[PDB]
Amino acid sequence: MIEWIIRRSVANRFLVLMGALFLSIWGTWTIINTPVDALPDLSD
Amino acid sequence: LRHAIEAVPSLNNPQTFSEQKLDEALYHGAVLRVRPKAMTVAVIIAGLLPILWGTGAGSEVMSRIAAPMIGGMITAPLLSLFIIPAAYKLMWLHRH
Amino acid sequence: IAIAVGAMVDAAIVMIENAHKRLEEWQHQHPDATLDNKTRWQVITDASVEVGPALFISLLIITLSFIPIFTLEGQEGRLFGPLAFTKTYAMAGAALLAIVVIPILMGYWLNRFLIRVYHPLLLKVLHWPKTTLLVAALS
Repeated sequence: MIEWIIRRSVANRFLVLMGALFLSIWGTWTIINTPVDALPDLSD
Repeated sequence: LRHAIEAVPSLNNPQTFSEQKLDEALYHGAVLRVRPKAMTVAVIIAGLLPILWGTGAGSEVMSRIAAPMIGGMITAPLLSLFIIPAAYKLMWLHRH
Repeated sequence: IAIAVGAMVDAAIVMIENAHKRLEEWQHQHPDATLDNKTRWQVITDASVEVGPALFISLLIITLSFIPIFTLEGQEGRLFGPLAFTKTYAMAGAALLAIVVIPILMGYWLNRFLIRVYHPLLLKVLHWPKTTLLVAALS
């Protein structure tokens, strides 16, 4: 299953390239605007 | 160690027995791991090592959670390169 | 995420490496001064043949053998919960990316003195291999 899926993406080649490019910037945007706190509120 | 006894040296084993031929199929599946292995353990311990030094706010809970992995990632590799092999060379003999 | 980075690189390299010795055989079986963009296209996409599933399912392992942690109830659960989440998202990320981009990125772009200290003790482990398994249980 895994091997066949490798050939799919390799075929995609370019279209995937800009997919991980635009997702990289989008991802860079989320982190810039992400809230922050010491720990994850653990109060009952 | 499986595809080593699944390549061309795996044409001699299934048909007849040859200790010094299955030993060669293991000695190559041993130098072929040397490169990927030694670096896998490296980058896993290297990228895990900074959080083992508990200085700063929060380091306390991260060092407690990295030491088991870091310390557990020295006996896991070191030993598995001798226990896994010398155990597969023993199971392959049972079914045979 | 801190622990996630330790494996996200283990996804790329273990694949890249199995492609480094695959380009060290086609170079030994064929000439040397002749290679095209397609001739280099086949040798690296053939390292995705063996270790391909080996890592996607192993990084699927790292993530799932960890799931049982989410069953932490209350204070403890709210704590290491988000740590498991981010650790899992980032693993399924560098795993689902190591099967879509990592192969392409590596195609678009003293090992001696450690091998000599290992195999003296490796051929030694093949001495009554049931003796080293006796030493193991003692560990």
